[PDB]
Parts: sequence; C-alpha cells; structure tokens
Amino acid sequence: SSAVQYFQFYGYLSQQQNMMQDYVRTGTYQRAILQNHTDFKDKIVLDVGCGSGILSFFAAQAGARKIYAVEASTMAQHAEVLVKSNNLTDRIVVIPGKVEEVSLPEQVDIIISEPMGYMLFNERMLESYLHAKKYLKPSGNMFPTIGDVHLAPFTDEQLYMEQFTKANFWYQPSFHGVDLSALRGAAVDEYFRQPVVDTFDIRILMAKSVKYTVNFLEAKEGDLHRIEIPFKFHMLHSGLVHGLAFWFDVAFIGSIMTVWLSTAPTEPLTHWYQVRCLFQSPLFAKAGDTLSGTCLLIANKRQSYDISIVAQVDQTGSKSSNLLDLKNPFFRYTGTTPSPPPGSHYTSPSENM
Amino acid sequence: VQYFQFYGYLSQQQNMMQDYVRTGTYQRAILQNHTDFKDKIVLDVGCGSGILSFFAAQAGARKIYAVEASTMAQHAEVLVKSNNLTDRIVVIPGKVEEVSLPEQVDIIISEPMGYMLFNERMLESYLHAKKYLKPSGNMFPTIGDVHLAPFTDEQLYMEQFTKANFWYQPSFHGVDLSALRGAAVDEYFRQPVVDTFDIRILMAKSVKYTVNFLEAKEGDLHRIEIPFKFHMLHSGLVHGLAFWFDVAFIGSIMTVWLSTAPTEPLTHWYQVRCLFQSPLFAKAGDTLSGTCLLIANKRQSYDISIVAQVDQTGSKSSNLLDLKNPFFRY
Amino acid sequence: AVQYFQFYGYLSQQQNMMQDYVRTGTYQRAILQNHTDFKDKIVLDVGCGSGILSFFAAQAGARKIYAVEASTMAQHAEVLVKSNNLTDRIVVIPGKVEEVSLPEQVDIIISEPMGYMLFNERMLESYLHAKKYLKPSGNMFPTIGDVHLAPFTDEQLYMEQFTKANFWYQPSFHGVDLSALRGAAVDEYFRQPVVDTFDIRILMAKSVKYTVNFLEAKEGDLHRIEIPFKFHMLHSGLVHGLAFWFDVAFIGSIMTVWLSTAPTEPLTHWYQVRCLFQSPLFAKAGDTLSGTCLLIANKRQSYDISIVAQVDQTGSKSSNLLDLKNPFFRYT
Amino acid sequence: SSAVQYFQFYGYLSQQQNMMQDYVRTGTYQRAILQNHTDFKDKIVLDVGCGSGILSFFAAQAGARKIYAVEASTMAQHAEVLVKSNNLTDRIVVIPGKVEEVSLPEQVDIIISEPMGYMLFNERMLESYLHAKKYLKPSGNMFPTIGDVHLAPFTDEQLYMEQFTKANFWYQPSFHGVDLSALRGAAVDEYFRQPVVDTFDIRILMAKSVKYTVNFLEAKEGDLHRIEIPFKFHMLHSGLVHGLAFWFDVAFIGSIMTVWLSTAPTEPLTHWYQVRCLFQSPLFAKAGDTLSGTCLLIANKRQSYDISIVAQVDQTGSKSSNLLDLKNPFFRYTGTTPSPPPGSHYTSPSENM
Ligand SMILES: Nc1ncnc2c1ncn2[C@@H]1O[C@H](CN(CCCl)CC[C@H](N)C(=O)O)[C@@H](O)[C@H]1O
Ligand SMILES: Nc1ncnc2c1ncn2[C@@H]1O[C@H](CN(CCCl)CC[C@H](N)C(=O)O)[C@@H](O)[C@H]1O
Ligand SMILES: Nc1ncnc2c1ncn2[C@@H]1O[C@H](CN(CCCl)CC[C@H](N)C(=O)O)[C@@H](O)[C@H]1O
Ligand SMILES: Nc1ncnc2c1ncn2[C@@H]1O[C@H](CSCC[C@H](N)C(=O)O)[C@@H](O)[C@H]1O
Repeated sequence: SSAVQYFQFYGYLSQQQNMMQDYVRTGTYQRAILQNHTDFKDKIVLDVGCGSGILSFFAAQAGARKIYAVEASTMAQHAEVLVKSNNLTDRIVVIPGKVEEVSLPEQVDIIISEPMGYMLFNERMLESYLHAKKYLKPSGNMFPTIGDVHLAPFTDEQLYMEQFTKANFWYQPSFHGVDLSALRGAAVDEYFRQPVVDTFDIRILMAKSVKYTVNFLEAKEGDLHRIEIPFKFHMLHSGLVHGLAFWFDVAFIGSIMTVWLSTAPTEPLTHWYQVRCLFQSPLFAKAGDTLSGTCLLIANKRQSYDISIVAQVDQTGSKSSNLLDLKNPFFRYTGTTPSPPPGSHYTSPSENM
Repeated sequence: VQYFQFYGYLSQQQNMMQDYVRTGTYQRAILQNHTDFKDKIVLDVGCGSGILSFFAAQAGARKIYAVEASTMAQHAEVLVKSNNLTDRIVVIPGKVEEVSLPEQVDIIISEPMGYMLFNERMLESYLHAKKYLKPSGNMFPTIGDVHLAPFTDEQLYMEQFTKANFWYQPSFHGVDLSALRGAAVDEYFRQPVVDTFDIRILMAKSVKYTVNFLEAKEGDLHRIEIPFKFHMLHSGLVHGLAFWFDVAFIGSIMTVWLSTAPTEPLTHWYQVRCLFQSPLFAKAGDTLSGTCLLIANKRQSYDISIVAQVDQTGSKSSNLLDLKNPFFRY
Repeated sequence: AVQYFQFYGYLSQQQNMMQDYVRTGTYQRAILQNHTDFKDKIVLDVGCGSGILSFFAAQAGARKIYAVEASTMAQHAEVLVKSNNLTDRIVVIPGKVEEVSLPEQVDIIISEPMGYMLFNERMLESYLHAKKYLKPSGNMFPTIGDVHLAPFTDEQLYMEQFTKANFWYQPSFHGVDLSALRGAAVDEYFRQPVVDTFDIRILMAKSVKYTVNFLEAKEGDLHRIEIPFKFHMLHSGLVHGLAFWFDVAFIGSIMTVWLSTAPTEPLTHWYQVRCLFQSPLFAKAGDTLSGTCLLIANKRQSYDISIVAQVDQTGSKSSNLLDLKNPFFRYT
Repeated sequence: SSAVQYFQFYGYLSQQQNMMQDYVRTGTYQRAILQNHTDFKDKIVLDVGCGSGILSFFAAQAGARKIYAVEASTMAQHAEVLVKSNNLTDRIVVIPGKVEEVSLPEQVDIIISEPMGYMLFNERMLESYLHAKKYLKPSGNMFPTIGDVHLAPFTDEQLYMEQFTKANFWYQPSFHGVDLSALRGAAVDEYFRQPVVDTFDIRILMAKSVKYTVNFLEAKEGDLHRIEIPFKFHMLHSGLVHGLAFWFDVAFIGSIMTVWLSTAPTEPLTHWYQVRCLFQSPLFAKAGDTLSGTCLLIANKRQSYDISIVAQVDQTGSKSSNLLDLKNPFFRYTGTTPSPPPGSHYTSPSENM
C-alpha cells in the first residue's frame, strides 16, 4: 500500500549518502562489528536492509564466511555493483526483495541491521528485524542486541506559543474578506498532533528520564504492535510541562565488548535528533511532585504509530491527554545553537564577564 | 494517493494562502472583472479552503460549485456556513473528473499551476472540467506562459558536483564506492533546483511557450514539446536552463497577469533551474537551439528531456530530469 | 641534464635566487657568525652559481675556496672574482663536482642544494658526493635538513583543480566526446604538486618531521626515501592532502643558525608545497592519520612520489602519485 | 635532445586543453574545415601532429573517408581512446611516431595541421608540416594554405626601461659586500635577447606593417632554415623606436571560401599573443623618415631560431643591430588592459567627461 512510497524514498543514492555521512552512526556500527571479530570471523551473517551494503562490508572486514544482504528497494541494483567491484562476490549475496517474502539458503549465525527510526519505533522496521529471527540459529546473535527508549518531561514556552501563533492565522474576521475563525480549533489540533523533530538544551528537562527496553533477542514481531510505556516522573524543577521528550539508545552485545549508539541530547547529534510531543494543555507541577501516566504506541496501516500520551500530576490531580501522529512529524531543526532557558543563572552574569 | 493527503492539512492551505501575491492577484483579478461573475454560475476546481469561491461570491456569482477531493472539503463547508453564504457556495466532495454537477457553468476558476507551471498535473483536471462549460464560457486563469532561459551559476554546479563526488571515494570506511560514481552524478543532476536567483545570471532573452486553457485538450499535456532558439547576449558557460511562468486572467473589464519571474516579488513557486552535467561554452552572438520535451508519468509529474546545442560549434547536451525529486535550495 | 644547466646558466635566474633576502642573508650570517670554521681553511662551494657563497667564505677569512659550477655561469663567476680582487683566494673550477679533480682535501663544504620539498632537483646527491673531498673532521653547511609534513584542508584549491580536470568530462566539445579521458585528466592534474604559500590555519595536526644528516648520509640514501608519518588530528574536517616544507641548520662551532621555509616565516623562493588527494579523507579531532610518503629517484633528476594515508579509526585509505617534474605554480 | 623535452611537454592533457580552449584557434579551424566540406567529403586526409585528435574529428564531421592522425608525443595513446569512444575507428587511424619517420598506407588529398608558433616560425613545426608533402597527391591542398608574418616598428618607453631596471640589480658595488658591476653589461645583453610575449595598444605602432608570406603549397622544408625578411618602413609618427613587433596570419584557401585565422593586435587575443623584439639602442625617427633593414632567422639545433635585426634610419644613417634568442622569450602578459601611449589626446579629456 504505502510501502511503495517507503521503498521509493530509500531508492535514491542521496538518501543512502545522508545516512552514511552520519559519522556517529556509521562509525559506531563499524566499531561494534569490527571490535567483535570473534562474533563474525568465518560465520554466516544476514544484513537486513543493507542499503548501499555498508554493514555487509563491515561484516566482511571482520572475516565473515558468507553474508546474505537483503534489500527491498531498487538500491539492491546499485548494491550489487559495489560487491562486484569490491571483489567480494564470493562472500556477499545480494537478494532483491523483502526479508519476509525472500528465501534464504541457510540458517545464519548472526543478524546485523540498522532498523531504528524516530523514537526508535517509527517506520516499523524493527518488526522486519525481529521477523528475520526465523533464519537465526538457536544460539544466534543480533546487532543491535537491545534498544532502549527514553522519556522525560520538558518545558519550552516558545515552542508551545509557536503553535498558537501559527494557528492564529485562522482567527481573523476578514482574511481578504473571509472569516476564518471557524477553523482555528481544527488548526490548533493539527499542529499539536505533530511530534517536533529538533534538539534542545538538556536544562529544559524537568525529571530524570524513564526507559523502555526492547530486547531484540527475546522480543516477538507482535510485541511491537502495541507498546505501552508507563512513566512516573519525580520533578527536578517546578515548571509548566508542555510535553514529553523522546530519544533512544541501542546496544551491540558482542563476545569481546558491548558498544553503545546513543541519540541523547547530551551526546553528539545524529540524523535522528530528538522528538518532542507537545501537550495541548500544559500541566503545572511542584518540585517533588509525581507526573504519572502512560505512553501508548498503537501501530497503524501507514507504517507508523498513533501515539497516546496521558499524564497527570498525582498531588494536584491535574490531567492532560494528547494524541499525536508520528508519520507526519514537524522538522524544526535549524542548526542554531540551542538557547538556554531563562532563569538558569544562579550567579550574576555581569560578575562573570 | 499521497497527493490529496498532503493538501488535506490546514497548514498547507495556510502556506498557499499566506502567499500574498498569489491570493491578492486572484482576488483583484476576480473583483475588477465582476461583470464576468455577476449573476452567473461558477465552478471552482480544487477549492481547498474555498478562498476562490469566496472571491467569486464577492464578485456577485449567483451560485458557485466548489469541487474538492481531499478532506479539506469538510473544513471548506465550515467556512461557507459560518460566512452565511450557504445559498451561493456549494461544496461538492470528490474529484472534478468523477462528481456530477446539476448544470453547466458560465466560468471556471482554479489555481492549478505547479513548479514549471506543469508540475502536479492539475492543469489536466482544470481542462477536463470544461465538459461542464457553456459554449461561450470563460476561464480564470485564461492562458499560461512558460518562460525558459539559459543561465550561468558556477557555485550551484560545483555545489551539486561536490555531493555527487561522495561516491568517488575509493575507501569510505574501507569501501570502494567509485563503481557508483556515474549513478550518483546522474541522480543529482536529475534534480530540478527550486530556488530564486538574480536575473544577472541569465545569458539570453527568455523564450516563451503558451498554453491556452480555452482551446487546449487534456491530451495535449500528456506530451508537451517546447522548442527553443536562444540568441546569446553574453559569453561564457551555460550551466543549464531556468524556468518560470506567468498566467493571465482575460476578463471583460481588463486582463490581469500573475507572474513568478525573478524580477518580480517572490511566490511559493519560486523559479526552477535544470542543470547540465557538463556545461556548454558559448560566445555572445551564438545561437543555442534545442527542445524541451515533457512526457507525463503515472506519479503525478513529468519526465523531462532537455536537448540543447550551440549551433555554431556543434556542442550538444542531452539531459533528462525528474520533476518528482526536486532540490529545495531555499 | 643539459636542460638543467642551461636553466641555471641565465643571469636572471641567479638574480631571482640572489634577490631572496632571507636565503642570501641567512647564508651570509650563518657563515660570518661562525668565522672560526672558515678562517685560514680550505673550502669547497658546490654549485657556486654567481659565486655568492664563495664570497661569504672569503669574507669569513678562508685561505682558499674552490668554487665548482657546471653551467656557463662559471665564466661570469670568474669575472666577479677578478673585479673583486680575490683571484688569490677563490678558484673557480668549471665542470660537475662529480667529474672534476681538486688540488687538495677541504676542511668544509658549503652549498645551497635544497629544492622544493628539499629533495627536488636531486642536488643533495651531488652535495653528498662532494664529501669525498672532505677531511676526517670536516664540516658541511648546511649540516642537516628537516622535511616537515602536515595534513591540510583547502576546499577552494581542490575544486579549482577539479574544475580543470572536468574539462575532459564533456560529451560534445565542438561535437567530440572527451569523457573517455576524464579519468586520465584527473590523474594528471592531481599528480601536480601545488607550489604556493598558505595560512597556517588550514593545518589540522602538528607537523611531522623527517631528518637528513648531511654529515652522515650517503649519496645512495636519496635514491629511495621513505618517510613515515602518524598525525594526531587537532580539528575535525576533510583532509584534502599533505603540506610540505623544510628547514636546514648550519651547525657551526660558535652557534647554530637555522634557515626555514615554514608558512609562519617570511616567504622564500621555495614557498611551500602541497599534495592533493583525489578523494579527501574525513577525520575527526582525536583520530590518527598514519601512512607513508615514498620518494623513488628517476632519470629526469627528480622523484616519483607515492603518498599513502590512512585514518586508523575508520580504515579510510588514500594512495596518490605525484610528479615533481610538473608542478603547478599557483603564487601570484 | 630538445626533441625529448619538446614531446614531453605536449603529452600533458593540460597543455592540449590550453590549446583546445583557445576559442579563436579551434573555432576558426572548425569553420574552415566545415565550410569547405567539398575539400573533405569522402576524401583522404592527413592530420600532422593531431594531439588530442581534435582536427581529425573536425575532418570526420566534414565527411572524410579516412584520416591518418600522426602524433609523436604520448598524447597518441589518449588520441586513440577518443577515436574508439567516438565510434570512428573505421575512419581515423592514429599513427604514433614522427611524421618524418612513419609510413602512410596511401597518398592523401589534403593535409591539415596546426604548426604555428610564436612569430609563426617558433618550434619549427612548419618544417614537419612541409615535410608531410611527400604524401600529398599532385593537386592536393593544405590547411592552412599560406602564412603571413607581419612586422612593424613600435615605441614603448616603459617596456624598454624595464630591462635596464632589471639589469641594474647587477650595478651595485656592495651586494652583501660583493661588487657586481662587472656583470651589468652581460645582464643587459641577456634581457634584450628575450623577445617579449604580450599584447599592446596598436597606437604604439609607428608605421604600417610589412608582411612576409610563406606559401605552404610551394615552400620547401629547406626554405625555413634561413628566413630573410627585408623591411622598409615609412614612419607615420615621430619618436624613439625601441624595436619591432611581430604577429602572423594564416589562411585556409578552400574550394568554397577562404577562412582567416589572425593574431593581429587589432583582433581578438589568442594564446600566441604578439611578440616584440627590443632594440638595445633605440632609433630616433621623425614622421616621413624611412626605417630600412633586415630580419634574419637562422634555425638552430634546439628547435628555435637565432634572430638578427639590423635597422637604420636612411635620412640620418643611424644604425641599430640586435641579436635575439627565440627559445628564451619573456612572457609578460598579465591581463590588464593595455594602457594607451601618451599623449594620444588631441582633445581635452576634461572637456569630454
Ligand atoms: N522489508 C525490508 N526488506 C529489506 N530491506 C528493507 C526493508 N525495509 C526497509 N529496508 C531497507 O533498509 C535500508 C535503510 N536502512 C536504514 C533506515 Cl533508518 C539501512 C541502511 C544501511 N544499510 C545502514 O545500515 O546504514 C533501506 O534501503 C530500506 O529499503
Ligand atoms: N652537480 C653539480 N656540479 C656543480 N654545480 C652544480 C651541480 N648541480 C647544480 N649545480 C649548480 O649550483 C647552482 C644551484 N643553485 C640553486 C639550487 Cl636551487 C645555487 C646557486 C648559488 N650557490 C647561490 O646560492 O647563489 C646552479 O648554478 C647549478 O648549476
Ligand atoms: N614531427 C611531428 N610528428 C608528429 N607530431 C608532431 C610533430 N611535431 C609536433 N607534433 C605534435 O603536434 C602537437 C602540437 N600542436 C600545436 C603546436 Cl603549437 C597541436 C595542435 C592540435 N592539432 C590541436 O589543434 O589540438 C604536439 O602534440 C606535437 O607533439
Ligand atoms: N482533480 C481534482 N479535483 C478536485 N480537487 C482537486 C483535484 N486535484 C487537486 N485538487 C485539490 O485542489 C487544491 C489545489 S490548491 C487549492 C488552493 C485554493 N484554490 C486557493 O487558491 O487557496 C488542493 O486542495 C487539491 O487537493
């Protein structure tokens, strides 16, 4: 259905290029695969969504005997050219098609893949990554092995006001002689259903994070159809909570060492950035209060999730419920350094010049 | 399809409404020609928010049929009710090709122009809607002029060549990508560059291609052939062709023009530039002749072929372009 | 070989080198400050040109100076010696220092044999060959040479050369397809050393050094020169190639004097030299750039250069050929 | 010899590019071949020193049946690659070697070449071009067909002084304590033996040019070993004559039309520019005087000419005799517009602004 558009997007070389040029990502995968050469040398490997084939080449540098590289986009055509020109035709096998519908010659010793999306789960490629375990030997391994999602409440007044400023275009009685007021509410609802793709200063976060772990060795493809993330935040600061901030970490658990790829706002940026879900009604909280609630991710037919966030301040009973659409996020990043919150100065800035 | 979902968002209707030149030229063109709307029947093909039907209602139209296929039709009918015009503006959800109208109309109004005028292939629906048009009916816009002109922009050319050279690395993290160097260059230079530019970079007076919406058939736009013969005013490197367009509202009281030229204030259409993989050298006085051929595709766009040659020297350049994968250089 | 000595046979070239104030004044100061290494001694000037260095030796008190010059500049040199009244101290001997015979062994050899990257022109071999005339505790001015290498980032230069090479990427230059030769064009242009100066900001790691000791080295060492390097990257960026320059030291009895062609120092007719990678290498600060620069002597009195550079963390490798015989003089 | 250094120079693609990028040169050759297609249509052609092969390609565009493209530098290898990739292997035969020492299968109907150097004659490739006539049918044609060398007396005080300024470096009694004066005369002599490659404003010319024609259809290889150019100038202006200026034209005399390629200072610049030979003793002449003399080019073993220029003003008998070496010219061009001589203002500049 919408799979056509998805595989059209990853068929352009310029997109593969954007992902390969993310040094954090490609470098961490290369480090993780080569530093665990005992997990690869002369073993069988499966690259789920090989794209250019970069990960299979990394697997080859580690000494794999044979690597099955599955690719469903037309990038399979270009991928085979790199294997022939890198004289690895005898160890890398390009298979055009989807990992679900293809046939593999044999069970593999280890599976490698880069299936993470915004908030880890977006794009629903982890389901294909776990589906691939039907080709995995009883003692096989998976790179990445586990993925951790993180959540924290945030305060950002300017991000929050921005939505009503954009929507208030509709609240004028004579836009070229037409009254648009009747659509203001609908415009507001639309903008708040967009998760914001951006970075931020860590000082806007108001409580230590909370983590939902997906163990790719134990999880089933069905575990990813309904993801329920409960949270109970102890506020470090007492502000207005305009929503929740999401990021993720993944770990490659190999024989020699475990390697981490992290997209935290404390780490170097990546092409995943961070994702923020705004509350249409911000929640006020004291410091020490508990912000309790649930984040419910419900898979949809269009390769994404419907996000439901219900949060409440237990001491005051103040409740906020929000719905978001992760397939239509708002890309807000600019490149500017992130300005810090006001009221973050505990000593005179003038006496520090 | 993805197309009608995109235009189902209020934020997109807003982005196009906040284009002041576009909206104000449409309103002024309609209002100053209120005689072509007084007590008449109107069809608005793709009304979106309904802004154009409201312009028609302001001009005195007795009844306006507003066809919209995206979910925007629901919101459009909310503005009709809250503006107390429900007896004059009739929203009809669906595609103009599929809906049934109660009667024939005196005039069709629409905003079907895309990049290079032809993008999005909504002109075909604007023309197809003429099956509901009375024998002497009129159309806003009446005609569309596509303008093309050769340009020189060294920075843009090296900008794209730089990105294509990523695929020339013999050892990117130990991997040889050079085998794909050729596909990378094809793909990048197959990107129309959507942006504005200063008129300084044009090396010849523009050439014009006219589409008359009153006389044209939906089939004409399946394959559009634009021949060009440029007379070069300056010497140097021709890195490609630049496209922009004008449309004219030919009404009873006056004709009003809407332009996306680089000398005029900016629109959400900007201008479009097609790059040659290898620029062409030309002197002042030379002639640059060739053909730009647009063949419609199933993905709501066109496959573009540009054949150009310097007649004096025989230097030839052939380029195919994908209007489906633009490069917004904003 | 004939073309080499015709070139240095023109008085205008000798002028171009003599008008290099840093060069000529540093040689005089190094010679005169160490006058005890010259007083009442025998001297050999290898490739005297106009004679300038022999005149510095006579100024320092040398009893007799043998000035060897193989171009026709030897005859002009003889004229300056007569008109400067030094016929009893400076003896011009025409011919190559490899082929002439000298009346006695010398206490010190002086020369100016450095070329681009120090080794260009392959005159250091003749400077070292002349050591057969050197007494057991003799000295040599210059005494040691330090070649310096450092990676650099310079986008405009890289695209400047790529623009030139891309002329051969045309499908119809006057109706003729040249694209079949784009690969040969890029190979040729990027084989060209870029002779120019540059601001030290473009360097991304502290320079690495390769030292030649003229007192100890033998003429054979310079037929194949292997230069290892291991750079610790200080900035994150694209490495577009390596930059080369050199210092030489006059290690005299009284003091050591240094002559430098570094980009932080005033300009010399040697400028600096850069080798471009066809495909730049990406490196982050903290990474290590390791590799080898290899100079293989050839018949045209120059070197075939092979530069292999590698980012140790990422495995990005780059191998480049360079022909010192076809440099690109970019200075204007 | 110098042949080695000569053919090494033309093996670099950057050099061929420099010559191909001279639009005047390459464009005029293309026009001259294509507009005379009757001289090429289904005929046998010989391209002497093809370099990239460009001229052969032009002759193929005009319809020639077979072209023999002779090249002595290693550019011959790259020339064959262009012929294969342009699908012309059945009509263009690249022959590596020197035109004097190679063999052709057959006689040709027409010979094409670009053998002109500074002052037309420099580098001595016209001799190879004329030598190639051993392969020409009794009524064959040659492109170019005739060459015109133009001479004219000029006045340029700043160019003239520039030489003494450069040589007077040697006229100091203490250059780091060394008296250099003895070499001043030798230094002056050296600089004046350099012809100057540059362009100039035609107003520095003091008499109508004189021309010496070589007819390539009739000239013999030995004619070019000793070239005697008598001149007799009628001075249009009174002044100091600092030397003579040289340029050249070639004409392609085809069946349909004659096409001219000119390096005159009145025409668009080319990579040949113009060449000026300075007199060490300038000659004074007033308008109406006659400047008579001879310009004698004596071929030498290093692929160039020794030039002797003797001029005298007949009215005064004032003589000047100068020797120049064409193999060590001074390339003076910059790109600055040539400033016009003083005082060429016959009307007040202030009354014109
Ligand atoms: N069902 C599927 N079967 C096979 N491949 C798929 C499938 N779904 C998505 N992919 C493939 O995975 C590639 C993208 N993917 C990262 C997206 Cl965040 C891996 C890129 C590359 N191998 C890297 O790791 O850097 C894309 O080419 C896509 O087509
Ligand atoms: N094998 C040789 N034997 C004798 N002379 C040689 C030899 N090789 C080169 N030379 C001569 O020494 C001169 C080299 N020259 C600059 C080198 Cl970049 C030094 C000029 C002179 N000492 C100054 O600094 O002013 C040239 O004149 C050359 O002819
Ligand atoms: N005796 C010879 N035999 C064969 N080749 C020769 C001979 N003498 C000179 N050449 C060759 O002709 C080429 C020079 N020629 C320009 C001279 Cl200013 C090339 C122009 C070329 N046809 C263009 O227009 O691009 C050089 O490549 C040279 O190697
Ligand atoms: N065949 C078709 N039938 C009906 N509506 C169509 C259509 N093709 C496109 N549309 C709709 O027409 C609109 C194009 S832009 C609408 C802008 C509006 N006329 C204004 O001036 O503000 C979109 O809402 C699109 O979804």
